[PDB]
Amino acid sequence: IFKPEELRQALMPTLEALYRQDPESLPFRQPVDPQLLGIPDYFDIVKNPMDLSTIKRKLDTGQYQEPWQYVDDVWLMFNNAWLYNRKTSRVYKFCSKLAEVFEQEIDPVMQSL
Ligand SMILES: COc1ccn2c(C(C)=O)cc(C(=O)Nc3cccc(-c4cnn(C)c4)c3F)c2c1
Repeated sequence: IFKPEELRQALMPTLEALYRQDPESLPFRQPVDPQLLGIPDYFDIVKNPMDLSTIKRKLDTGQYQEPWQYVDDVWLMFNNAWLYNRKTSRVYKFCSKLAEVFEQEIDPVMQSL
């Protein structure tokens, strides 16, 4: 049992750290519209889409009752971009940097909960 405001307080700074990354977070700030991006085969590969705005809205309303529910949403977001994008692409590289950032922020947060 974590009460919702404690979870928000502990985890929100970890989402803030990602969101503030410029230019790396930009492709992750909103859902991927595959037709407007000219990538009409996106949902045939990526089965469960996730992005920072979805993660923020769920965290804002208290949908995450356990820390693991939040960590898993963030790794789903990362894993989706690593799957669809080539290892030599701008987007792939942006993804990995964000993850490096996330791991620094998240480790101590999990160690003291
Ligand atoms: C980092 O420094 C600044 C300084 C000022 N702004 C402002 C405004 C309007 O002044 C919006 C933003 C801002 O970044 N808004 C925002 C919010 C969500 C998504 C984007 C965005 C832009 N391109 N993409 C792909 C996503 C976006 F630009 C911003 C950032």
